[PDB]
Amino acid sequence: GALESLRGNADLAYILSMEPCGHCLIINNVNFCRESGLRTRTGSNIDCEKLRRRFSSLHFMVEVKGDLTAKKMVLALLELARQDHGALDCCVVVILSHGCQASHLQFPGAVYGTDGCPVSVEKIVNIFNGTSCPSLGGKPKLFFIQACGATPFQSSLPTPSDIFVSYSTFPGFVSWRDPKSGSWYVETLDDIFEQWAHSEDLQSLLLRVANAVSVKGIYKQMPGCFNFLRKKLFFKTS
Amino acid sequence: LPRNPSMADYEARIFTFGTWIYSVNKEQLARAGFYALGEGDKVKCFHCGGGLTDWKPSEDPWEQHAKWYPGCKYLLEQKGQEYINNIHLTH
Ligand SMILES: [Zn+2]
Repeated sequence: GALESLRGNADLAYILSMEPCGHCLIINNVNFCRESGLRTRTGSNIDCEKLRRRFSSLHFMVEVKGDLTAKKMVLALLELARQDHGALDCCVVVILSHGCQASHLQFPGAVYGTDGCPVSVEKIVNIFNGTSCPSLGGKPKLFFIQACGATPFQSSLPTPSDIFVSYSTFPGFVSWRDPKSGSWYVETLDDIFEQWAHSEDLQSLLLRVANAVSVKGIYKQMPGCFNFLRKKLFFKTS
Repeated sequence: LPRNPSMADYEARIFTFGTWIYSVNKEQLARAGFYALGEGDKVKCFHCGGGLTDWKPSEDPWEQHAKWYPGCKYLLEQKGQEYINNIHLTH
């Protein structure tokens, strides 16, 4: 049908046929040094488990690395970028931590390591470039960040490319009074995936999320995705 | 703070499109924060500094601006976050 020829169209959708689909790194920062003044992110462990289960079922080799300092987050990301993604179709990075603003014309935002040291989303994203990781060239590089708070030139060529960043600073909990209940944004994302990943691409999934975030409040509604994918992304469902 | 304070005003920006021979409307470009560089149909935003070239016939400067530079503050100021995200969520 109309949805079947779009999912297969190698010109319109990324081909996600390999098994496993790719790596999925989840940085889960829960405990921060007393000195930073950042509160323990209780409920993050359940957010992590939800996403870990989500991407596993989407065929990604999920690795959870918890409580990373800024430097170790970078190392862990350089490590992931340094691997051979030759037999994989996609890469996923999930960061759960406290965050802060960091201006940037394409990938604004930053996240803190357990040390309260910032790591900008730009640095995180550029770790996976076509020079340090040609292995992921032309393949979707997804970034899901929960950080609780014409053509360009110079040389004409579309860049960033095949990069998708969903950056959320929505602090709400599934149970608005219980900080241990889990992140509202994570739950909403998981929920939407469970019901629509099988038939809808990433853009549509996040549009549904944005739609939800919208009737929940909105001043934040900053999952402000930075979509630089060149094709539609349909996950490989169970 | 803008990367080019001298182009913060629409009037200064439209000025640079003196002899503009391209199909993309120069008034729209200037309103969208762009100013011509003097070579080809190349323009840059006075605030974020992002540059765009090779414009298509019926291409909207604001959409292109949001599509490529979602983090521009002038863009956010003028169009709001809902606008930017929606641009990115409906390619
Ligand atoms: Zn701009």
